[PDB]
Amino acid sequence: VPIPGVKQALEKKEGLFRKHMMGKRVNYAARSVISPDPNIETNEIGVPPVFAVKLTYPEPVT
Amino acid sequence: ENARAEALNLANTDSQYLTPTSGSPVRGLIQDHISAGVWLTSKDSFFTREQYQQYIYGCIRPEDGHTTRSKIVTLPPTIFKPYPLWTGKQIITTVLLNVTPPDMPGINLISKNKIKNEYWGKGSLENEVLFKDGALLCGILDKSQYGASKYGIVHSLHEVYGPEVAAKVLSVLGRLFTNYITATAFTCGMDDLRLTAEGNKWRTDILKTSVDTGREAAAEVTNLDKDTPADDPELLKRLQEILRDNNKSGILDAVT
Amino acid sequence: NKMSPYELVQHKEESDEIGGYFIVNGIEKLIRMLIVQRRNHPMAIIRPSFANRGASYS
Amino acid sequence: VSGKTLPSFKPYETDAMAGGYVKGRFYSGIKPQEYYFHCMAGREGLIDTAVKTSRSGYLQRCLT
Amino acid sequence: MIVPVRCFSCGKVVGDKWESYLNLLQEDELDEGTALSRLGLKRYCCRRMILTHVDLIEKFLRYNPLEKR
Amino acid sequence: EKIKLLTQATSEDGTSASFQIVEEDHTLGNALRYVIMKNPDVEFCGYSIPHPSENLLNIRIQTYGETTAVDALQKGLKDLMDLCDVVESKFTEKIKSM
Amino acid sequence: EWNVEKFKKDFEVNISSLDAREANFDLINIDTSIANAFRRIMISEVPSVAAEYVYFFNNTSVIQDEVLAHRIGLVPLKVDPDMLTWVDSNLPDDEKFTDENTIVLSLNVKCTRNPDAPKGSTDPKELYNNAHVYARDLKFEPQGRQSTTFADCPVVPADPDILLAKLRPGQEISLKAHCILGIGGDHAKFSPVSTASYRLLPQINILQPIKGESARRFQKCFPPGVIGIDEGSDEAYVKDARKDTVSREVLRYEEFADKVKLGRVRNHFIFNVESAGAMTPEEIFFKSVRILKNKAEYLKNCPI
Amino acid sequence: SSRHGQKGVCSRKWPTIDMPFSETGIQPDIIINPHAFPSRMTIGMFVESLAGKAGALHGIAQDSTPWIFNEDDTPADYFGEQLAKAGYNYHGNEPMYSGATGEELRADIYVGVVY
Amino acid sequence: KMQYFLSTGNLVSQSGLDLQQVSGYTVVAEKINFYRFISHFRMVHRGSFFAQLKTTT
Amino acid sequence: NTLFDDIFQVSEVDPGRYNKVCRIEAASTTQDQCKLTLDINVELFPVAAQDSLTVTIASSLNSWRPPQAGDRSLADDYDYVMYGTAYKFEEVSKDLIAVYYSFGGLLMRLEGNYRNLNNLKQENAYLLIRR
Amino acid sequence: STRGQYPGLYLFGGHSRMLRPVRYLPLDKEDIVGPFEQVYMNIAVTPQEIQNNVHTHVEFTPTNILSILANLTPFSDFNQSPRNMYQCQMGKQTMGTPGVALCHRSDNKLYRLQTGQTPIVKANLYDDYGMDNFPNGFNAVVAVISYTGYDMDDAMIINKSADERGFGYGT
RNA sequence: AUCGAGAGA
Ligand SMILES: [Zn+2]
Repeated sequence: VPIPGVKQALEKKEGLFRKHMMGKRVNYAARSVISPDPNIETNEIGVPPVFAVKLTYPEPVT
Repeated sequence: ENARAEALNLANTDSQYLTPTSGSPVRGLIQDHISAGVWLTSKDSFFTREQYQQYIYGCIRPEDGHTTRSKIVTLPPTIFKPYPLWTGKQIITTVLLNVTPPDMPGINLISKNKIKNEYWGKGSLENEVLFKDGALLCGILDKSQYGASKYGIVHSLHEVYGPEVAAKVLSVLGRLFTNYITATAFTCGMDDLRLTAEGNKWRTDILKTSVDTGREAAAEVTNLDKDTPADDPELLKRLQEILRDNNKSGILDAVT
Repeated sequence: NKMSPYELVQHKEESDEIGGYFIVNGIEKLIRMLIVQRRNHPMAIIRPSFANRGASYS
Repeated sequence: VSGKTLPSFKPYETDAMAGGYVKGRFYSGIKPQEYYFHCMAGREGLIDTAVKTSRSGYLQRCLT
Repeated sequence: MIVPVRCFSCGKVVGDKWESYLNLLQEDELDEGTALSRLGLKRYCCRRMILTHVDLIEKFLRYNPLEKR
Repeated sequence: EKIKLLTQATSEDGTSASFQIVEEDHTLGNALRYVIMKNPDVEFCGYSIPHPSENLLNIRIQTYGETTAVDALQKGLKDLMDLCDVVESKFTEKIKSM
Repeated sequence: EWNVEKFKKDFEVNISSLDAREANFDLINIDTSIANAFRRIMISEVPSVAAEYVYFFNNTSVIQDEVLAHRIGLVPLKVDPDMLTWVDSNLPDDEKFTDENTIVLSLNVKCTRNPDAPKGSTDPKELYNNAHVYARDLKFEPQGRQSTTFADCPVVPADPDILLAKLRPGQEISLKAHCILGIGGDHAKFSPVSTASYRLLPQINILQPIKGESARRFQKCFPPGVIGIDEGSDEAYVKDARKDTVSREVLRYEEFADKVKLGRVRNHFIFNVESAGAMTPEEIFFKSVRILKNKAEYLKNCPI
Repeated sequence: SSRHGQKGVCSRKWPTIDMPFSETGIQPDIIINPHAFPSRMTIGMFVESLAGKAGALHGIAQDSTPWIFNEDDTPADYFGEQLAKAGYNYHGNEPMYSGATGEELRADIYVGVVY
Repeated sequence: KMQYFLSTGNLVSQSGLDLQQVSGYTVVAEKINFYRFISHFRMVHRGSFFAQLKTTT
Repeated sequence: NTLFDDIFQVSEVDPGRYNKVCRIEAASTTQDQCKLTLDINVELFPVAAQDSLTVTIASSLNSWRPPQAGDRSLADDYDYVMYGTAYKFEEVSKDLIAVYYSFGGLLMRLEGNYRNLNNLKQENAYLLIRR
Repeated sequence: STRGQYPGLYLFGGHSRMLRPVRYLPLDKEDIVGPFEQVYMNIAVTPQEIQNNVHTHVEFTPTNILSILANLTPFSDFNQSPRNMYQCQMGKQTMGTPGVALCHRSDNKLYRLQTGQTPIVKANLYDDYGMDNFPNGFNAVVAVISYTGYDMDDAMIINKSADERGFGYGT
C-alpha cells in the first residue's frame, strides 16, 4: 500500500542493483525455439534468415 | 573484435569439452548415433566397395576442410575373395585415418563398452574395444566411446590431438551415423516388448510365490510365528497397533 | 433454461450449449468450486498453531 | 484410518498387491488398483521434480 | 469440417467420395469396410480419410447471418 | 553456371577433383555415382549433400590415372543417358507389343 | 565388366496391366539407384497443371477464403501439360500470365432457398438451390489463342464430383482461379501420381520339403494364390511370388521357421503408377525416364 | 502430441520422395523416433498404432477404454489377429524402403495409425 | 458490486466469510477447445493458501 | 611368401546372434598341439562341422586395386582370402605361442609350437582358406 | 476401534455433499455413497473379484473413477502415470474446435482446427459426451522409425506432402 | 504502473 520511497527502489531483487546493474536488457540479441540439425558443425549454430537480417555487426571499412 | 576473440577462443564450444566440476567430458552424440554405431561396428556389417566409398565421402568432405590429406585415402578390403567386402570397423578406421593429422602415429587405446560378451554369443570379445595405430581392431563403439564418457575414443583423441580434432571427430561421426541410419533405419515395435511362452511361464511361476510374502513379512514384523493365518485376531490387533504408530508402520513397509 | 437444441441453434448459441458461467464485459467467467471442511461435523484437530496461539494452549 | 489402503481391499489386508506391489507390466497393462497406486507414485515424482528444479537456487548466488 | 479433397499420405482424390460413401451406408446396408472397398479405397491411408471424416460444416451451416431465421 | 569445380579440393594433375551441382539431389546423385563406379579407372566416387535444406550436390571422383575426374564425370553422364535411352526403348516396345 | 550393351542384353520389362489411371509393370535387372530415380521423378518432377493464384471477388460462405483457395488448388485437372509453357516469375503480374501458359477457371454460385421444397424434407438439394458446390462447376474460360487450341479438349477437372463447398441461401462465392505448370517438388498439389512406388519381387526359398497336413497350413500362411501343391507329390512350391505381400506369417510358426527363408530379388522391381487424372501412367513413366535423361544431358553440356 | 504425452516440436518438413515408402506405396505423415519410447514407457501409443491400423483396414472402430483387456487377452494378440486376418503382419511391422537410396531397410518398420 | 466480484475475483467483504483467501475466486472460462472448457466445470481447488507453502502433505 | 600352412579339421560352428559371420574351432590334422579359432563370413564361404580346411598365412599375394584381366596372385589357388593385422602374441606355455590376428574386426587366434609359428611376425598378413 | 476414529453413526444430507453411484451387491441395485462412509465399506472394483462375506458393493465399471479427460485417453493402463497426467494437461492445450457458432462471438483469441477427425481408437465414453461434435485432432500414419536424424531428443518429422494437403492446418 | 489467473522448459 505505501508509496515506494527512494530506499525501496534500491532494496531487493526488483531493486535497482539486482535488476539494473547485476542484470540488464541488451541490444543485439535474439531468442527463439531450438530445433535439432545434424548437418551442421558440432561447434556451429543454425541462425534463421529472420535473425540474420536484423542482427548486425559494425565492420569498419578498409 | 575483442569480444569476438574472447568468444572464439575462451568461451567457444570445442574448448569446453570437459566440465571443470570433475574433469569429465560433457559433449558427444546421444541416441540415434549411438544405436547406429552399435549396429555399424559389429562383425555382421559388411560393405561393398561402392557402399564403403559412399559412407566415407558422406561423413568426410575434403572440400569443406574435413580432410587433412587433400585426397581421401581408403583401406584394402578385409575380404578379397569371392568378392571384396569391407567392415564397419574399417569405416571407423578410415574416418580416423582421414581426419587425424598425418605425420603422427595412430591412437593406441584399449577400453571396454557397455555391452557384455554374452550379448554376442559364446567366445565373442566385442566388449573389449581395441585400437592400434588408429585402427579399430576389436570391440564395438558405444556410448562409452563417443559421447560424454571418460577414456573413450573421443576423449583419447581430444587428449592426443587437441580439442579441434575431437570436435571434428564428433562432427564426422554425427554425419556418418546419420547417413548410415538413413539407409539401414532403426526401429522399435511391439515384438520387442514380448516374452516367449517359456519366459511368460517363468514370470508366472515366480510371481505365484508373491502371494504370501506380504503375510509372511507382516508375521515377522509383528513377532508372530510363521504359518499364521492372514486373518488371525492377534495378527489383526498387532497390525492395528502398527497402523496407529508411524515408526512401526515404517518398519513394516521396509520389511515388506 | 429449457430450450431444446433446435431452439438453441435458432437463438445463435450452440447445439449443446452448457451453463455454469457468467458473462461480464463480454468475457466469460466461472466461479471456481473450492474444497471446504465437511459441514455440521465436529472433527478433532491437532495443530501446532493451536499452541502457538497463546500460552498454556495445547 | 480404517486399515484399508483402498476401498477394494479389506481392512489390514496382508497382501503385496494391497500395499502397492504392482505385478503388472506396461506391455500387458495394470489393474485399476495398481493404476491408482502408480498414479500416486507418479504424482509424488512430479512434485519432487518441481521442487528440486529450484530448491538449490539460492546456494549458487550466495557462494558466487 | 468439409471432406478433404486429397488423401494426406498418398494423394488419391477422396473428396469426391464422401456423398457416395454416405449413400452406400444409407441405401444399402453396407458396413464401412465394404463401402470403402467398393468406393475404390485400397490403402488404409485412403480408407481413414473417408472412414473418420466428421463433416462439421453441416453443423457450421445452421448459423446463417444472411437469412431470416 | 550449374556445375562448379571446387578448386580447393582438386589435384594439380586433375586426377582427383570435387564438383558442386546446384538444384540436384539424391535422384541424380545416386544415378551418377552408380554409373561412374562402373568405370574401371576410377578409384573413389561418392555423392554428398552438405545440407538438406540447400539444393547443392557434391561429387567426388578420384581416378587411378591416364584420365581425369572431369573425363570420368563426362563418361558417367554419357552412360547414364545411354541407360535411360535403352530402358525407354524397351518400355516403348513392351507397350506396343502388350 | 559392365556396359550399356550388357545392360541392354540383360534388361527386360514385364507390363502386367495398363489402364487409364493405373499401370503395373516390372523393371528387371536394373539397379536400385536407377529405379529409385525413376520413382522420385514420377512422384515429384513430372510437370502438371493445378490452380495456383485465386482471385476472390466475394465469399460469404462458412469456408474461409484461404481454405477454399487451397481446396481448389488440390483439384486435379484433365489438362495435357504439354499444351502450355512455364510461367516466368520474374515478370510482373500484368504480363506474367499469357495466353499460352495459364488456364483461367471461374466459379460463380449463389445459394437461394427453394420455395417448392416438400414439407418435412431435410435434403439440401430439395430445400435449397446450389446447396452443394462441386468441382464440375469450375467453368473453363478460354483466353486469347487458346480458344482454338483447347477447342477439341476442354479444361475439366479429373474428378468433377469433388465437393468444393456448401452454401445456404444468401451466400455466394465468386472467384477466378489461375492454374499453371508446376512440379510435385514445389507443391504436393502438382504431383501427377496418386502414388508411384515400387517393390522388390518377393522370394520364398523352400529349404526342406513340406508334405501332407503340414503343407496345408504352409499354404495358408501366405495369400491363397502364391503357394501351391504339386499334383504328383503332395509337396509345396511357389506358383506366383508377385501375388505375395511380405507378412512373414510363416516365421511366427516354429514348424516352418526352419523350412523356408524369405528374401527378395534385388534387381526385380514391381512398379505401380496410379495417375491423378491429367495423363496416363505409361506417359508419366515415359516422361520420368526422359526427364532423367535430359537432366543428365543438361549436366553434361554444362561447362565445368 | 499424441494422446499419450508424446509431445515434440517439428524439426523439418521432410519431402515425400526422401521419406521412406512402404511396400504398399504409402509414406507416413508423422515420423516419431523409437528412442522416445524406452524412457517414457508409453506402450499405449504402440497399442494405439496397432489398433488404428487394424481399424482403418477393417473399416471398424476400436474401443480403447482402460481395463477392457487383461493378461490372458492381450491387445497385442487381439489387434495382431486382426492385422494377420487383413493380410498385414501380426506385429504391425511393414517392410519399408529408403527414400533417398532406394534399398530395403534392415528390418521391417513399425507403422500404424495414431490420433 | 456483484459484477466487480465476478470480474476481479476479489471478495470485498466488510465482515469476512468463513473462507481463507480474499482473491482469485472467479476464473475466466477459456475456450481453447471443448476439453478445456468442459474441464473448467469439473475442477475443485484447495485454495490459494497452499500455493505459497512448503509442506507437501 | 607363405608364413604358415596346415590342414585344419573344423570341429564346432555357431552363428552366435550373427547372420553373415560365424566362429569356428579348427584343430590341425598333422600337428598334435596346434589349434585355431576364426571368424569367417559364412555367406561368402559356408563351412560345416567335421570339415577340412587348408589355411595358409602369407606375407603377400605375389594401393589395392580391383582385379583386372591377366593378373596373377596367390589368392587364385584358394577360395576364401582375408587380410588383417597381428596385434598380440602370447606364451601359453613352453614351446607354445598363440598369435592373434584381426581381419577388419574378425578375430583369429592361431596357437601352436613356435617352431612353425616363428615366421608369423606382428604385421599385416593375408589369410587364405581352401576346401 | 483401538485409538482410531471417534465411533458413532453419522447420517448426512443436504448441500455440497460428494456422491458417486456404486452397485449394492444384495438385490443388485444402484447405491449412492460419500467420502465419509466410503472409507469403511468394501467396494470391489470388478465382479470377478467379489469375496464371500467381505464386499457389500461393486463398481458399475472401473472407469468411473477417472475424469472425462482421463477416460478419453486411449489405453492409459499401458502408460506411465506421469505420461497420462501430461496427456490430461496437453489435451486441453490443443488447437481443436472451440465451437460451431463462431460468427456470433467476439473472443480475444480463438484457435480452431480446420479439419478434425473422429479417432479410430476411442473410449466408449467418447460417444456418450458427444465429443464428435468437437473433433480435437486428426488421424495420422505414424512410423516408429529412426531414419531422418532430425528427430532425436523429442522432435518429430512431418511429411511435407501431407502438410501441403492441409494436414494439421488451423486458424 | 500494481495484483490475480494461467502457460512453456
Ligand atoms: Zn491415401
